[PDB]
Amino acid sequence: QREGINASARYPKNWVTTGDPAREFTMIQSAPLMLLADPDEFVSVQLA
Amino acid sequence: MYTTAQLLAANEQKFKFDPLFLRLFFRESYPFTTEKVYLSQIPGLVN
Repeated sequence: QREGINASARYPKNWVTTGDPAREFTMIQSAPLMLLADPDEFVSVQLA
Repeated sequence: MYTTAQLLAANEQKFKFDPLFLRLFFRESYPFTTEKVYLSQIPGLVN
């Protein structure tokens, strides 16, 4: 929200902690919700 | 109230239809100005 970029596919975020222990980070966040416009179009045939 | 829930789906997936016979057979159409219609036929058949 600070960049107003919540709405996206992926999300990079690189950041570092302060203090005596100095250490950085790399970050990705995302939210896939893959869909099908025609759920009944495909037939899953379970072979046997 | 904070439940907008936008969508983008209006799937039809509803029909399978093509006559093709009015196009295979009925290529010619004829409007009428007549209340009734005749349609005769002559058979040819000799000994």
